[PDB]
Amino acid sequence: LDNNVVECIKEITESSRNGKLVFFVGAGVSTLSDYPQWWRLVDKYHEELYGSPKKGNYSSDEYLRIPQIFYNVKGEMAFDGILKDFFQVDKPTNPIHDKILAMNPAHVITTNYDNLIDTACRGKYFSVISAEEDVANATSSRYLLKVHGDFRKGFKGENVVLKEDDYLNYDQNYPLISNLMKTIIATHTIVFIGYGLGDYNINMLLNWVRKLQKDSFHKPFFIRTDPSPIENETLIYYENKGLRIIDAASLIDSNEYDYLERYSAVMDLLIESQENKFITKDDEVIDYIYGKISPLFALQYIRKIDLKHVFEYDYHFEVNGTVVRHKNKGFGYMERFFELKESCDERSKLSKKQYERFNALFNFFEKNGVICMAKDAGTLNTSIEINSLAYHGKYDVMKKFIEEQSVSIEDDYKKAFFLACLGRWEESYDLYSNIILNSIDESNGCVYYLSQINRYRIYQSITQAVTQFNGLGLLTFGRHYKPFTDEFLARIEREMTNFNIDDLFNGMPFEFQKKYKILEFLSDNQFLYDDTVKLFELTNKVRSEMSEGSYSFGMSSDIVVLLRLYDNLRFLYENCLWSVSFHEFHQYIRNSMSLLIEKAEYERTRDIDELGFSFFGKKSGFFMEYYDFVNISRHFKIDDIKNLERS
Amino acid sequence: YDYHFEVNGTVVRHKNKGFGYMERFFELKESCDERSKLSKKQYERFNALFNFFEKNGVICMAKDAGTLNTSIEINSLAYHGKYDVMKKFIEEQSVSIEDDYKKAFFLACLGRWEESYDLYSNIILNSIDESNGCVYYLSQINRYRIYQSITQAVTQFNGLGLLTFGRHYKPFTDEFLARIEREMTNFNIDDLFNGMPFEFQKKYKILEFLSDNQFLYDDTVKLFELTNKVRMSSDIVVLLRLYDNLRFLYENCLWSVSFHEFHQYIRNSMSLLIEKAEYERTRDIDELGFSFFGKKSGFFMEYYDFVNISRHFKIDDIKNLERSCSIDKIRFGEQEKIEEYLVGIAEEITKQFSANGMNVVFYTQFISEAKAALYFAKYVKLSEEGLGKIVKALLFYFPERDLDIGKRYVWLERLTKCNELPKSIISIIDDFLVLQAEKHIQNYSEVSSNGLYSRDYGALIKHFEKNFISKRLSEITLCLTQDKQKQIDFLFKLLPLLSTNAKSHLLSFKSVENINDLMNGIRIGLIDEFTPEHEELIIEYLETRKVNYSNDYMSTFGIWYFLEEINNSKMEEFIGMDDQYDFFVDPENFDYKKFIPSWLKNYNDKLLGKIAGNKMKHHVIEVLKERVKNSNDKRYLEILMNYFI
Amino acid sequence: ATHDLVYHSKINTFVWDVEFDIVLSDSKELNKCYFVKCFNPYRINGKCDFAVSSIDIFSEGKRLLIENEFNFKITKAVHVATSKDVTEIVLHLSERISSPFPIVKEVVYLD
Repeated sequence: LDNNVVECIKEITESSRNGKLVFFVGAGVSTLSDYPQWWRLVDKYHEELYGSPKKGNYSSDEYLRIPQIFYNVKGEMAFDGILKDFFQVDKPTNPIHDKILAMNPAHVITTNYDNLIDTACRGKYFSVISAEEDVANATSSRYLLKVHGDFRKGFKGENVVLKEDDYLNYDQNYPLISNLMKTIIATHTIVFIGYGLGDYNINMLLNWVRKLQKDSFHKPFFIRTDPSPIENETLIYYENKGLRIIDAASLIDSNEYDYLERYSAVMDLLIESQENKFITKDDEVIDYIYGKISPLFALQYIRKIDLKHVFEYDYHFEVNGTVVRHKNKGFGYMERFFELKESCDERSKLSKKQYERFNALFNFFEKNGVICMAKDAGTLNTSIEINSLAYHGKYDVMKKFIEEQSVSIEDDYKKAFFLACLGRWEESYDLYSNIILNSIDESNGCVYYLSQINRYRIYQSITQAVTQFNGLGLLTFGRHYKPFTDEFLARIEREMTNFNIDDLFNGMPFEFQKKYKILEFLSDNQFLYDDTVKLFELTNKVRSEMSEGSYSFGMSSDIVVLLRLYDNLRFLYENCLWSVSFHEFHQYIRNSMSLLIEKAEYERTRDIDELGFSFFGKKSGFFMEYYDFVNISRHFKIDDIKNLERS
Repeated sequence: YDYHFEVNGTVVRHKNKGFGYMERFFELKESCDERSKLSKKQYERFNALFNFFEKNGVICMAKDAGTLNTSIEINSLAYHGKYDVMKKFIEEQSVSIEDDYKKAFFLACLGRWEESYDLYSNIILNSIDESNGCVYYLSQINRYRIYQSITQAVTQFNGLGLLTFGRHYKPFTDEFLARIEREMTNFNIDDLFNGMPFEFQKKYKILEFLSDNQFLYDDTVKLFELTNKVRMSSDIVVLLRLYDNLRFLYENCLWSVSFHEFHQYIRNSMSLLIEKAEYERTRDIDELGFSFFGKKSGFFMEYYDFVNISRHFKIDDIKNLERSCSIDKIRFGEQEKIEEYLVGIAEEITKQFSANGMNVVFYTQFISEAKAALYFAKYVKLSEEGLGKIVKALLFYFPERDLDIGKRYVWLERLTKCNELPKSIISIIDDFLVLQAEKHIQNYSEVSSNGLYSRDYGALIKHFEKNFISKRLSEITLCLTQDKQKQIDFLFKLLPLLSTNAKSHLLSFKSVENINDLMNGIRIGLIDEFTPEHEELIIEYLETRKVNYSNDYMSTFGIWYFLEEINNSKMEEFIGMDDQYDFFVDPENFDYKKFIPSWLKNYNDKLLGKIAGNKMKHHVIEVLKERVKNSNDKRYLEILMNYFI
Repeated sequence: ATHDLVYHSKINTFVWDVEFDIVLSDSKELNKCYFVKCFNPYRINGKCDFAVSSIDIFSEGKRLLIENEFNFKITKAVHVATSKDVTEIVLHLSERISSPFPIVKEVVYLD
């Protein structure tokens, strides 16, 4: 297809996915369902007025003048009588209505006075506005704007806009509806349908648009469905007027008198194109992957388990470092990326910017630990490491760091986290508040969200500690001195009296809600749900293998748990989050380490591998390194270690 | 967040900085003179509020606690499995919208998913007006869940392989299918709530979580409090939380109760609760005393716990729970309602088998519950008629594609652990054995999974009643001729249940003519006696083997002589060929250095008891002590555990 | 291909997806078949019984009666996953253990 058509379809798909798509339904769509047209009504009026009709005398202004003459001469009763005679019948819905509703439009603007679009919503709730009083009394935030006053209240001629008198005083009689339509056009992305290029409404819209600034609005999309393909001069002239035309007869060949097929072809292409990604060459795939991944560059480390949420369940990212296709119906972009990785010659097939983007993607993916696909996987081995002084507990080093002078916002974030781990929670809250206030100048906002989460967690911890101290202060302390000031607590209570953590993510800009989708899990216990359940299941397996006396000579099933454990720790200790100070995390770490130690002890002793299977099955072994000792010391109690030593 | 409602039924003030309205309301509820202080309509409002609060089990504050009953009652027919009642209730013409909602939920539960989808579409069409948008929202959610379940069932079930049938009995035709995809081409469930009227979003905020993919993360995370090893508690509050979630999800007729996440949550919670109870019991007996607490665990289990275990647990999970968290030392609660549940499910399965109306979508869901319930019924004691009914249902009308003869035998043996065998179910087993005998008349051979067959049943019968003779099988085998070969083998497999005349009729066919023929006869134990002719045959076999000087055959005769089955000292002269032969022929002169305790792993209970009572004892006890001190194996530990000390 | 095998110490054998082309004595050829073991310590019968576990041989998926079980001439063992000759593994793992049936396809526990 044409490049410009592809670009227009891509923009329409993006607008629909973002929820900013509105449809301007014309009168041809209603005609498709054999609804009576206006020329039939004007012919009936002409027959009633004079006595005989004539085809020659029928222009654009005649359609608006003849009903006006009929109203002025015959009166009002006859006008509504004819309208009721020709408009009382009811007609079935059209497949085009269902196709256009399946595109998920935010609002629907129509200039019809019918109910076919109304009855098409299938199970969707839309607020109908057709009079002036209905604008204020809307029940929802989704608008079905019938501009010309449908027949809901009756069949009288005063509720519609048909004659020349109603057209002339339209702006005076209907200010709110016109203003609402204008602002809806201004904000959302609007696609016309079922309209002739010479229609009165389109010309009025173009005339109004010409008053605006050059770059203060987006160009509305138009769909043309006529038997004759559009001429070059007309297309250029209408494009220069600020309206982007998509032709239908040009794409699909059909006869003169067929109308449903062009509409259906265009709408089917629009519906199919949304889930399809138009990537064919290496440049497009690399650009798409960069667009998906680059927002994650702000964070130091990302865990592999939730990476599948970025790609919308299109690829299962195994914990060990392999990826598996799950629901990628379209092109296998991961396959192409790994093929580009495995061959250095094809790296010359991209431009310099694409080459540097590929280099950055290589750096990021190697840092996160993604290696290759399951088929290409061999005997890969992965080590672990942590780059935070807080984890290692070098307290003098962090004290010296906090003595240093701040140089940037991220450095202040690191200082705040390090100081919070130092127990000086008042200064930690003060520094977090200063960071939030000073982070107004930003381009991403991730630091703001993380600092707000940390501030809320610190407030909760302070409240819990001040409540809990009095309980044990009588016996294990005796002194009963609260290390806090009432002024600080009062200010804390006043400041956090209305901060709702549930809807903090919903209030963030749409860009943040689209890019940083995973970070939502940090607002609650959800980010611990995807791991804990797995652990439980694995436990129910391992003990089942322990009581039956079975010795598997292959890979040990506990490895997954270990990897996940370390993964979580890294993601919670390299991004400087306060969630590492909770109780659920401590319990989870204790359970994981206990299961690992029990499995290692059980597999330490063997019967047949020593004498019968000594020629193979040697890979069994459990090193206990510095990280395991740190994890045990941090997240264990005396009784738990006593139970471990007993068992 | 002004008040926190503790699940025992109490309220506490945490984050309210204004007037204590809840305290005033409960003060009005307490006293009676405060009435007539309201302008009529407020009295009606207070009456309605009091009724609603009493229905939901909210009573007083924390300071006014007067002990809590915490009785849990679920009044939904779908939970108790009263399938006939709901099937009858579906037929009657509806009156109100909520009646159609309940009918649609019942249809979805029963497996008629096309009718449920149509009913949900009709409901969402009709109930678009009014201020009762809650029904519209719930119907939307249920319709989406039904569509997801239909697609998942088609993808996993339709295609992808199935050995139960050649074709899937058309799980929804291609007319009903490929139409939902048109109606749900780009359906999005995340924006369903946001598109609602602002009054709906203001009022029914608490329903928002129904539109999320995962809505049970908080309880799963909070389950971690049950694995603490540190010495109301946590188990009680966890149990009421589970009960509350179950009641809310079932009473409101929500389909999300039939998904994987809910089943996983129930399994995890129940398993953790049982493990914690067992650990607490074992620590209590370890640290204080043996029988001070009445040798009874504190986890008294009742109707609802049994229902949840039967419905939400697979066979493997129940097996793991039994293996690691032995239940025989904790008693059951209600028995009449459990027996009613068991007889009802037996009636349901017999109706499903008899009427041939096997809805595959419903059958797949129902058979797992049936299997789990019949497996777990071992710990419950039942009446005579109920036991007979369930035994008849399990043996007769249970589908063959799921339980073979061996699995059915395992289920039956587990059933009669604490109920024994009266005459009625013995006669039922006889009707099965004769029925099997008939099915035998042909190119038909029985297929089993664990390697157990019909003869085991007879053995069990002969174990529980040694003076039984079946007239029907005797008459069947009396007219039996020698043209057939497989059926006569079946009768030899069931030899001891036949009358004397039938015994002679079959014994004539028995003809020892070769040592391998003797082996074949003794595998099924046809020749229980040891005639001198058989002894001479064994003598010549051993002589040929000795003069001849792979597999092992001498072991059987070694066991037989060590079991005093051979009352003749003849084979003592055959030594020097293999170790165990001399071990079980000459225990005094056997060289114990060549001994390997691996043989102890293939010795049954009777042989182990026999060798335990013979003095040989200290040599084997020493070598197995060395084995256990070298490697900590459970088999040697158990062998020392129950027999040799 | 050695990752799938598992050693069971309750009955002291091995479980591994494998298929046996055993040959019976007296020039009797048997096609591909596999072993099945069941562990049942709670037996009912007495006197004549001398074992605790039941061993069956399944041929092409249908049971076969045993008349003379003395086919101690190895087998053309193949790992049916990708059709790998693992006969060497079986033959030099058999004599290292005293179990008459070192390799069993699946085992079943009836404890």
